[PDB]
Amino acid sequence: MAAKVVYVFSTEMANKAAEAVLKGQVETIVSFHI
Amino acid sequence: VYPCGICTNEVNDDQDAILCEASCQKWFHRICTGMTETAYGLLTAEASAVWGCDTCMAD
Ligand SMILES: [Zn+2]
Ligand SMILES: [Zn+2]
Repeated sequence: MAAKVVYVFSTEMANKAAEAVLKGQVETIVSFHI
Repeated sequence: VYPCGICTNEVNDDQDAILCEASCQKWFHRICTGMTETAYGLLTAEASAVWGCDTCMAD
């Protein structure tokens, strides 16, 4: 009965998030902003 | 012997492979998914992330 939030990535979302860490724009791939 | 959810060939120990944890639970070649080496690296290193194949994400 411990519960946790896990973010599911599509391939597109993953490739995008990776490009964003490469270009220094975000910390990690789960660093979602608004 | 695991068929690649996309291309349907075997997924050997010497390849890049990823598991859909969205639902269908199939293994896929990283190449077949279109996922870059960098995305693979980062996603598997990331504690609170999982991957989902494209059919699984559509629904
Ligand atoms: Zn394949
Ligand atoms: Zn799936």
